[PDB]
Amino acid sequence: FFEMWVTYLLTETITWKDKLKTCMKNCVCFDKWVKQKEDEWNSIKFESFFFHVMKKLNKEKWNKLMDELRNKIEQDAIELLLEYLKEKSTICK
Amino acid sequence: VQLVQSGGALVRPGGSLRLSCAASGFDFSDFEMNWVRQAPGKGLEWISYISKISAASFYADSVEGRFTISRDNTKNLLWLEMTSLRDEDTAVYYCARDLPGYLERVFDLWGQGTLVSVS
Amino acid sequence: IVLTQSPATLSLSPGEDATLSCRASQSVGSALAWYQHRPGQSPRLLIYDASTRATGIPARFSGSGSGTEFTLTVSSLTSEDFAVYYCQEYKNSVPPTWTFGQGTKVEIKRT
Repeated sequence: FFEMWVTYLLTETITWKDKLKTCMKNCVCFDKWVKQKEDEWNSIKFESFFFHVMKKLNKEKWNKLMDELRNKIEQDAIELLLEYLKEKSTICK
Repeated sequence: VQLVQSGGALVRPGGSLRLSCAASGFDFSDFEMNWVRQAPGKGLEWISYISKISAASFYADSVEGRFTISRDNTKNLLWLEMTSLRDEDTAVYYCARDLPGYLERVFDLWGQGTLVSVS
Repeated sequence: IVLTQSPATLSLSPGEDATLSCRASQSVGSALAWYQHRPGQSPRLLIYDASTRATGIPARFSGSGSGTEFTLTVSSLTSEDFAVYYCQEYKNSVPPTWTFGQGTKVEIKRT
């Protein structure tokens, strides 16, 4: 359950990054999605997830997301991704 | 469709070597690349993978930190920069092409082979 | 995932059918491939989903298996079918693994 959950989290993160390209009403729905994923992470408790996410999305997006997370950093990677999503949801508008 | 490698070379232990794998007959940007290693009398053993772009690069557990796979999808060359070569890396290095589909992680078409021997 | 080629060396006459095996330590699925390392030549892909057939491969190369037991059945062994056959899992787990077998071998039997 967990591994496909991280797959869908990364896939919908890339999709929401694609949807918020015009925001550089979707901010409120994005904040609801981030709060939903944060609640799911509260209920439960990235390079190796390449194949599942790229089966879901045949576009490489993936190299942008990994570069943004590695610029951010420079059980724990999940926390880093959720802090990244909340930080983007703060500056959405 | 053809994958032509660089040919074997003799290298001292602790040294460096740059393999090459020039592909022809297809689109290099549309295919994931692989490196497969065969020691004498040991069998086949995957060591490296690179994606269509350099977004993903995977290594075997015995080769992490030492080897580096890189590709040039406008010159159709796949490299494997080799660093800190031990005595167990005397082997034949094969350059493999992966099928379309990121789930189907197989090795479709292979190179000519490259006997790397250390002394 | 640990892959075991039980047949190993196989003394068989040419023109006959040869069955093989590739036992996985874990439940993989249909994510298993088969290879043929002919002597003096590069390996080639035969089957890539433990049941299918790769492009450029004759119909005598057939396989089956969807759990932990896998089997490649090659029929009417020609001169180039006496090779070393490998089986590779590509299971969609995290981290991804590319694990081969030891290599079963088909050889010509004699007196």
